[PDB]
Amino acid sequence: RRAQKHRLRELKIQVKEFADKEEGGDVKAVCLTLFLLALRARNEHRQADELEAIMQGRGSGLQPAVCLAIRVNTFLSCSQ
DNA sequence: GGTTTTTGTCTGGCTTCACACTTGATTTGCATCACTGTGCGCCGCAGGCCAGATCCAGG
Repeated sequence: RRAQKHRLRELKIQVKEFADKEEGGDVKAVCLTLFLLALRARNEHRQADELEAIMQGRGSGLQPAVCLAIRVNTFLSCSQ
């Protein structure tokens, strides 16, 4: 991670200086969207669907109201 | 009408994914069976062993 800062510590400046001009400065989703379109150019369409399902909390993860319904409706105590 | 956005196009060509079928060969889903519990209370009990108070009939 520290060397992924050391190798991208100029392109990181490029993406934060383009983020404020193109949309306004939203640093997460612009590189997310570049990663989606990079999978499009790399031609994986199911993998990007798993990506957006994760980033909507669907393909795994289990949004915590559903886990609450599972912990409640099967008589599971909190320790179990 | 401008201004930027929002979608459309191109054809040649690249990878990427679905399907044509079939016969087992699994794996996965769902009914089916005869039942459960929540429908009310209360306190010392049960089982057994033994020293000691009753007792009751024969000498």
